[PDB]
Amino acid sequence: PNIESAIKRVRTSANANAKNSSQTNAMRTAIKKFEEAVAAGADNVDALYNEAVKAVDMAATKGLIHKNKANRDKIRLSKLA
Amino acid sequence: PTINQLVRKPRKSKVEKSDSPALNKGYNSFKKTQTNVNSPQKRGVCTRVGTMTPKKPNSALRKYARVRLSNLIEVTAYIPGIGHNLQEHSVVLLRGGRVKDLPGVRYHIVRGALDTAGVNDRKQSRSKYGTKRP
Amino acid sequence: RNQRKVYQGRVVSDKMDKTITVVVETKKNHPIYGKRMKYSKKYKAHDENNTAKVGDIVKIMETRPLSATKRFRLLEVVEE
Amino acid sequence: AVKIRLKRMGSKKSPFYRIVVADSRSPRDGRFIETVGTYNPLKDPAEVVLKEDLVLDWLSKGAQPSDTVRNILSKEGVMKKHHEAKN
Amino acid sequence: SRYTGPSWKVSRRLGISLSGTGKELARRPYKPGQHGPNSRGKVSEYGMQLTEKQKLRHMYGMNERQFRTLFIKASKIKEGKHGVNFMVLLEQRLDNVVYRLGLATTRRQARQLVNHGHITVDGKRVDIPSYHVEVGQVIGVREKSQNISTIKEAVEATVGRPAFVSFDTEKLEGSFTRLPERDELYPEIDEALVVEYYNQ
RNA sequence: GAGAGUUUGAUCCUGGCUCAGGACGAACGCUGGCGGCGUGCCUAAUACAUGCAAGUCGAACGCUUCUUAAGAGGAGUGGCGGACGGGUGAGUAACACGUGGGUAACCUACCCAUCAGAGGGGGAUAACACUUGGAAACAGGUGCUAAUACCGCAUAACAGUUUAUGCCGCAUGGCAUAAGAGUGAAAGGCGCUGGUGUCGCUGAUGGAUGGACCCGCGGUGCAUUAGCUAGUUGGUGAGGUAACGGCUCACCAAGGCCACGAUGCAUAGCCGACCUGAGAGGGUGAUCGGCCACACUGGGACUGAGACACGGCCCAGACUCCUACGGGAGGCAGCAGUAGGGAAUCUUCGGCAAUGGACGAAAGUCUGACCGAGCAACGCCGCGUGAGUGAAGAAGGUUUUCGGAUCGUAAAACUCUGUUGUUAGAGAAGAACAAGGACGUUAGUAACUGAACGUCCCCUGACGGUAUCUAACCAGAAAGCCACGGCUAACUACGUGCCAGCAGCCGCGGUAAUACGUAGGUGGCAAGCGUUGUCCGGAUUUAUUGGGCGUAAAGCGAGCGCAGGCGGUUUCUUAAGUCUGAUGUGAAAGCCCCCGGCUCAACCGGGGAGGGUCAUUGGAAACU
Ligand SMILES: [K+]
Ligand SMILES: [K+]
Ligand SMILES: [K+]
Ligand SMILES: [K+]
Ligand SMILES: [K+]
Ligand SMILES: [K+]
Ligand SMILES: [K+]
Ligand SMILES: [K+]
Ligand SMILES: [K+]
Ligand SMILES: [K+]
Ligand SMILES: [K+]
Ligand SMILES: [K+]
Ligand SMILES: [K+]
Ligand SMILES: [K+]
Ligand SMILES: [K+]
Ligand SMILES: [K+]
Ligand SMILES: [Mg+2]
Ligand SMILES: [Mg+2]
Ligand SMILES: [Mg+2]
Ligand SMILES: [Mg+2]
Ligand SMILES: [Mg+2]
Ligand SMILES: [Mg+2]
Ligand SMILES: [Mg+2]
Ligand SMILES: [Mg+2]
Ligand SMILES: [Mg+2]
Ligand SMILES: [Mg+2]
Ligand SMILES: [Mg+2]
Ligand SMILES: [Mg+2]
Ligand SMILES: [Mg+2]
Ligand SMILES: [Mg+2]
Repeated sequence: PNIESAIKRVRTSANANAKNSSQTNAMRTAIKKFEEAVAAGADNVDALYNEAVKAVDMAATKGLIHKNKANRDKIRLSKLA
Repeated sequence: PTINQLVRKPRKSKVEKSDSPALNKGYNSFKKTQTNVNSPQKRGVCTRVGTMTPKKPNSALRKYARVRLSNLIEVTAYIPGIGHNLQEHSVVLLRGGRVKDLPGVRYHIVRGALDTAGVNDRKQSRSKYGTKRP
Repeated sequence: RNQRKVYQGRVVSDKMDKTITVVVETKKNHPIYGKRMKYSKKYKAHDENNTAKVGDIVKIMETRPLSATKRFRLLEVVEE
Repeated sequence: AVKIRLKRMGSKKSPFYRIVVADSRSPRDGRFIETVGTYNPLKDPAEVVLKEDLVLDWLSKGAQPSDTVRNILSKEGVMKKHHEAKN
Repeated sequence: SRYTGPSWKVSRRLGISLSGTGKELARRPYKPGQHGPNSRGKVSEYGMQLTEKQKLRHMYGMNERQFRTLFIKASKIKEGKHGVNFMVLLEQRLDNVVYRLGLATTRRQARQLVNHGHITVDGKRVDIPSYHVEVGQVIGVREKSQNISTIKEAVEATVGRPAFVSFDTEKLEGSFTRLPERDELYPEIDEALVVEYYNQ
């Protein structure tokens, strides 16, 4: 980059991507754990359901996903439960 | 024709064509093709210089040059005025304009532009023939 | 409440389930000569239960895109 | 945000201005939402033509006059009307 | 550009006296040039129309471009005969107003006065000979200029003022009371031919 | 709503060709005084030296260098901006654009308004210090450090969702109320006096703004381009998106488009507008504005409210450049400028004073946007290059029928003017301001600073001593180009001899040329003139307005006929066409009409009108 602000944005955007990817993967793993528990017919399904909803809302916070996406996922998880 | 006939096949007009086609086409060296550019004049190099016989009604030795233009098209152009300094490999500028007498001359070599020297001793209509005011 | 465009037309294809093809059959003045020429626009309308058959006069109201080509919803079948 | 600002007009060395409501991102002489007045600085008492009611309505909607337009609206007394309307 | 060549030659080419004295025409009333004295063939209709157009524009000392634009304005006028309106505008031209008032003997002289700014309209300097003078506007000489022999001589010499002009000798101020009438204008000129000329 | 030349021995008709008009981002030839306003790579979306075109915030945070603890720096982190503004139009025949609708399938940082919250903790890491590698680009290691950086926990459901009611719509459904399950947030800075002002922070709603999607209709050529389509067409689910949707995927079907032109090929950014025309229309799509698309070529995503990002990142490729050969750096279609192409397009300039934009609480900093200035007669407009008197008419040129005619009142001479020019002087508006200094009124507080509003003082011009004004001097420095056989306004001499040459068409030139060259005159126009190029007109020469087909071009060799076009009389009805009213819209600028400002005009400003085979809605019923 030929501009100082451009270089600064390169660094900060890279860091933000690291953080965002980490947190989004965390949310996906929460959803994945709940879905697999539903498939397997486990006993902790309700605890995992609360965790999945909690993860999705916390992901909506921090702006990892849009609010509409968050509500769609909540509805999808609710249907699964 | 009936209105229904015209609706089914509308009127179509004749398409005109230029009297000076070589001026209408440019050339793109990279792509090695001809472009469609209307140019008032065009630069060319005299590939040949000489004189030609008019058509039957007239008799003279009309002075002409075979010129390859900057767009690689080769044409024949007339040399107006009395006496000239042109030779083959001389760089000239061409304008539109037919010569009734000559069979295949569609362009005129502008005098006073590039290697074409003005007409010696010209004193009336000096703009044409490209001579300075004495 | 704002209104969507509703058209009258004749069914010309019902070989697809949950859908019909309608034709509006308007006329337009030729720009140059002004004669009225027959002009056919056809729409793909979603049929709720494949009620309408071929060659039926029906009304269709514009809707949100229901498929790749669907943009209209059947309302009435006035002639069979 | 929405701006109330001067769109320049007239000729070289002889400026004129139209007080127009426009989005800040738009070009100065480019897209604008509406014209609400005019402003001719070349008059000894600078001449201002204003649609005071329209300007007040835009201010209520949340338009942000530029500095010069704010002075103009103050001189025309619109700003005091807007202040009282907020009350 | 402003024409400066001989005046008599132009007048006799047109076949009418531009100055109105007839002095140019009186002696040797031939078209200028060596072929003028000897008989010449009749002129075509285009030549006649061209001659009338030239008559007006040479009368008022205007160039073709300005003349053409003025004719178009006259056309825009809605009421009255088109050629008559065009001649009225030619009169309202500032140079002609000075000439009519008699502050200058000739239109060239009136034009030079306006160009050098010795004239003022409503007390304001105006250097534009082309300036359009409305009815009631007061054309006066600049105060500094009032004591110059040329304009004073012209005033005393000019004895006939058209009815539409009103002038005051001491103040040296004039104005058009009303638009000139057709007959008050030059009758020898036929405006219809000029109209058809520009119809082309 | 103008025509003219040309077929013949002559004529009428038909018919083509050519010319007289206007226009231009023009170029070229000759010539060239000034001013105002505008315009100036149309070609190579070709390659680019150099300089600049995106920074800002210390009142978010922790550091670090100096001035006698000051102010000024220096780099960090963090916030916002960088998605605007500027450039080009390559691609694109497409809901890209124009116009008119729809979204109950949508999103939206900054700006306003409402209602709530703003609690409690925690671990980091830059910077810094050393230190490894490297030629450089730059990467690492160790040990500290803060935040409005980051993460938890608490509380918030008004969000979303389900249910139950009530109301409503256009099918999916919408709105309001109630209940319910599960979960979700935050940050403090500056300043007055725990309270508090203000700027910030979080959640929800509404507004404005901006964006997104869908749809009717409109605008290129080629059929010597007729078949095209296989996620293609639809369905059922599932996933994905801000959102509907084959957007994607699995199954189920076999559908979808097309002579009302599919598909393919070629060309092209679209429009407001601009040129022409009597109009119908024809052409164009510069400058100005709107939309769209593109940023060395191709692909990709990241950050973000917003990009798949001109001056951001990753990869590939072509090219340029640096290497210590290990590896690196770059993208003017930003402003100037260079090279190249071309008939052909500008200064590597001044300023942020004005308008606008980013950041900031503000001063302020940044702004090649934008204001100006520079170059080009490139265009339009305006003014000159003097005015008055001045002879039966000077000299000289030209021409003579040798008398004389013409250049010509032209010159000379005399009398006047300074627009301009030269010289001196005097001299603007464009400036509103912000901040700051004073007060005063509102709302709020216990009170304050302070907020909003209000009134004074103070403060700033690149242009620039620029426009402009005044005064002195001088006709003195400032007119060319083309044309003169007819069309076409403009005529004679020589020289020339089918030569030299002219020419737009007819056609001129063979020894007496108004057609060639020169000369003298004359005509047109004028700081321009002419030539070429291209568009419209003339061209009724594609004829809807507005032509024809016996012999001039033109009736298929004839019939049978699908679709299509057209259709006898009449009652009733309908209202698609048709006519008419109202409403909404057809941006601004530009044409046109009124009215103003520049000494006039150009130009500028204000107010109108117009402009749709438009949408909604109300009427009429003759005709279709
Ligand atoms: K920064
Ligand atoms: K002939
Ligand atoms: K003819
Ligand atoms: K940003
Ligand atoms: K549309
Ligand atoms: K589906
Ligand atoms: K394009
Ligand atoms: K691309
Ligand atoms: K950028
Ligand atoms: K500024
Ligand atoms: K800078
Ligand atoms: K200011
Ligand atoms: K001729
Ligand atoms: K016809
Ligand atoms: K027959
Ligand atoms: K009807
Ligand atoms: Mg000639
Ligand atoms: Mg002022
Ligand atoms: Mg002029
Ligand atoms: Mg270009
Ligand atoms: Mg293109
Ligand atoms: Mg934070
Ligand atoms: Mg016509
Ligand atoms: Mg660049
Ligand atoms: Mg002067
Ligand atoms: Mg003639
Ligand atoms: Mg000759
Ligand atoms: Mg025609
Ligand atoms: Mg025959
Ligand atoms: Mg025949």
